[PDB]
Amino acid sequence: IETVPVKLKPGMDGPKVKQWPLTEEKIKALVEICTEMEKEGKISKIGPENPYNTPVFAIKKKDSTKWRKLVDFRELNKRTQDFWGIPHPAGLKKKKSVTVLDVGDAYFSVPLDEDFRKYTAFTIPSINNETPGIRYQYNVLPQGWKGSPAIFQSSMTKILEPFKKQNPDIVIYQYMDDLYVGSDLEIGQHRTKIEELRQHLLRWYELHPDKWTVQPIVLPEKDSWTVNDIQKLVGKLNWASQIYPGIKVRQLSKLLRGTKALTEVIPLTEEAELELAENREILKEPVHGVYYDPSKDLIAEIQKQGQGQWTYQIYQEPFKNLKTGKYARMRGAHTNDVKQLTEAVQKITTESIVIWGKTPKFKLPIQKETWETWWTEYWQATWIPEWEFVNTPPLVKLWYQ
Amino acid sequence: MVPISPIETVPVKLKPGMDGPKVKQWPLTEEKIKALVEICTEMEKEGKISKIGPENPYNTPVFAIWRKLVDFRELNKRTQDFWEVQLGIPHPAGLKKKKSVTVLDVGDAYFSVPLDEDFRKYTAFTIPSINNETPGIRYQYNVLPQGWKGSPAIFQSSMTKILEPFAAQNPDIVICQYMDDLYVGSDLEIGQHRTKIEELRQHLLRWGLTTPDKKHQKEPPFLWMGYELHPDKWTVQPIVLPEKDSWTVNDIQKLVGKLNWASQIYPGIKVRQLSKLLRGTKALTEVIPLTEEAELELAENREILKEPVHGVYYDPSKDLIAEIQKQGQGQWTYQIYQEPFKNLKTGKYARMRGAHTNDVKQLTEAVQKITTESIVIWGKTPKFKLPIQKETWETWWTEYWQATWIPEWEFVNTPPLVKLWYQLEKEPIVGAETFYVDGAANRETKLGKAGYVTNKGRQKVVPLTNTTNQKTELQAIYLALQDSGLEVNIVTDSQYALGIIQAQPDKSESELVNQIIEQLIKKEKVYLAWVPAHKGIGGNEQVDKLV
Ligand SMILES: Cc1c(Oc2ccccc2OCCn2ccc(=O)[nH]c2=O)cc(Cl)c2ccc(C#N)cc12
Repeated sequence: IETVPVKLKPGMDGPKVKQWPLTEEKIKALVEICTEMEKEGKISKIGPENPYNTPVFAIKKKDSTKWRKLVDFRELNKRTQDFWGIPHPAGLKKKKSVTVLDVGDAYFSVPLDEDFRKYTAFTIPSINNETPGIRYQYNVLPQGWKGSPAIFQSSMTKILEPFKKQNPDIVIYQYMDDLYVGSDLEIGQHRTKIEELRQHLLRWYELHPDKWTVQPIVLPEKDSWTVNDIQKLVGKLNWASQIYPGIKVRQLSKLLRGTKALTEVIPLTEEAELELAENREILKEPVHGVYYDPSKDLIAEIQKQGQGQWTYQIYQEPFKNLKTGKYARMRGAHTNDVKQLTEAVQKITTESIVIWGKTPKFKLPIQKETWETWWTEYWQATWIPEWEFVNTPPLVKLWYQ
Repeated sequence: MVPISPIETVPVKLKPGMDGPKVKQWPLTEEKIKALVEICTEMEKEGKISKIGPENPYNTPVFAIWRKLVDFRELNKRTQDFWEVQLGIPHPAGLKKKKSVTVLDVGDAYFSVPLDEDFRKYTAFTIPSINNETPGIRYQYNVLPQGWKGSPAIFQSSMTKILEPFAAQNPDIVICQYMDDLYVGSDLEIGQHRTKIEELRQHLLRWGLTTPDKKHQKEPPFLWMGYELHPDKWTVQPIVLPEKDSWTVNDIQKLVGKLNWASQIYPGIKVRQLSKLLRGTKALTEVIPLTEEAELELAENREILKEPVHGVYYDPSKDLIAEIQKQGQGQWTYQIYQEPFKNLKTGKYARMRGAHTNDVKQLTEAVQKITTESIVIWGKTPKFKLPIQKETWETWWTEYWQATWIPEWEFVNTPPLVKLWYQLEKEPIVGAETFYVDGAANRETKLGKAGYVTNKGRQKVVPLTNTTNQKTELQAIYLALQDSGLEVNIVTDSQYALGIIQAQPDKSESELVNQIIEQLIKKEKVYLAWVPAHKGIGGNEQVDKLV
């Protein structure tokens, strides 16, 4: 009920980001939503003296036909001053099961600092520029803004205090408009406890971290090797030698002596089997000197493996992976690569939030124009990560498959 | 007197750290002075401006051309930033056909809207007296000045605020808002329409906004922003293509622009051969000759621009269709329509600046462009008619390393059809010869060698002058393709060549790459394997090309 003064970073003006085109149904959806929000004082119409703008669009969350409004506050977020710090729960990723809740509505109670309101300006566009866009600014805490959870931290603490005092074994974390709740209960007991917590939040997405670990580099186990098999093996070992110190390939390369047909079977020498064995033992060990640095950015690379399979690696320094994985979940995106990629980015970002409490910068195996054209159609999260585009096919594709 | 409703002012500030403009007034002739005196006297009588005391330290230069002209450029540099929504203009193909349609141009647009009184002291200007023997006459603005930065935005927002309730109370009509103009449209009978227009201008008059009292000064066809709007159709204003035996860069830019403008309704317009001459720009004065390609292209452009073509208006009840054709040399043309042979509009797409490319990617990009444009104009994605087989697209997107997608579409059999020209094998070919290739060049002498050794004992090494490592690496693969059968396995250590070929181009800027493509097309099966260099991999003979 009391507004806390919020400013921007020294030497930075407010965000001025072009609104991108929207389909008619999304425009109508946003019109209804923003009209209703205007009737509730959550937003107010603004004049032309406000030069700032932040993009806005409409989505549909899981198991709901109701249109939701999402604001791309990325620019405002990076322009918003740094709010200070709660150390990330390193036990959240260690918990058996974690459930994600949407506590966004709770933000609409707390008023936003008046002098800062002009920075949250957004525009509902019109089709074919027939009329000027409908311009609004937020009066309460906007969802998607990084200042909203920071300001509501005290309130959220006071609200969750009884529940935390009740179950000291349940880890509670918060990121943006989402509340991550981890524990070691049973799925039924988990769901009932979640209903308990949500009805506790009322009067005021099953995710299992344990089923996700880090992935080792594996080598084929064959009784007979072709020239091609040994060539690929040598390529992969040579690649892995950038990561693991003791990898050697001279005894395996010794087998490729001569110009043999690729499909010709070559029996392994004892030295070759020994070398391969030592390489296996080496690969079975964790990577040397791999640490997380909270001051550095997380980088996420994704490769399309085909047939709905996708691989990914999260690192900070090259060949120093903090996490690796393989998203192969099929969910109504059998014929659409972009939908699959989008869902993959969302899942990877979610895992990244659970582990480090921040979002990685993605390198997407897709043309900028394609992604830019279609990604909002399949997006269901309230946060939005940063991304860039790789236009040259990486050779390391099949080395993660 | 009936009290005209008050228009609430917009709070305006200057840019942070700056102050109001203070510019020395220019010396004017006695005639100009008298003229400005008369004009400003009349304006002061009308209430647009007001005399101020000597206290005001700010000043803005004024000129006479009689019509007065206050140069607010410095104030424009010192005035805050405003939200301009005028970016983009209504496209005729987006307009929904209405039985009756009226155009209203507001008179004294900016002079009907009050200015923030706390800002009026920054719009001060001085009329020089005769012989400058008396203190110049001091004035300040009370309304929005013509030429000011904030005037269009404020006038626009004011007009929107005023118009909103009338539009809300009249859903059976549609009102488009554009600068000093309003465009109303309805499917009502002409009498009801004229009635509602009279009601509208009455409603505007309640706030003191004047509209054409007579029969409205503009009737169809409407000539607006290079367009011709007719009751049942739209087109562009007639084309003017200058003809001179000596062309400059600026003339090339103008010609290109005009052809581009013509292409939105005239199908088949090409501008590549004329745009290639814009390399080495920023030099507006030059004499650039024309190739036979460019001359034939421009002649073909005149051929298309020979007879008038019209586009229709949009009907939300019918489907939206976009059909694409390949034109060659990275050129694509498209038509957007609902009924056959009746285009809503047309357009073109040119491939981006790349070293390698293929038709499928270009078609994809074109599809994105048309999609975005269509979302802007009609607020929806059109159904596509594409010159590519379903199975071709299937194979492409299923085997492509990048994620890709095309919205709902169907195959239209209008050549040339986009196709996949070659497909690399996923596994080594049994019974096919194995070519281990390699190339290497000397960095200093630019002398190199490229070649292969095979499992059957076939060998070749060719010496090359003026070449690089990458070139020899490509050349080796090219040799292997040249001398091999219809099925062949190829082993290379070149991550460069492998990158290029895995990008899957059908055309390239490098002649060598294009020749490699031509070889690949003639092949039945090609398996391309990669190995690390200098790892003592037998077969991979780096020492054979380093001699
Ligand atoms: C005249 C008119 C419009 O008209 C319309 C206004 C509101 C709604 C629907 C309209 O048009 C649907 C299409 N159409 C068009 C012209 C016509 O004669 N008949 C017709 O059916 C819409 C626009 Cl952007 C205009 C922009 C500039 C000018 C000028 N000068 C006039 C315009």
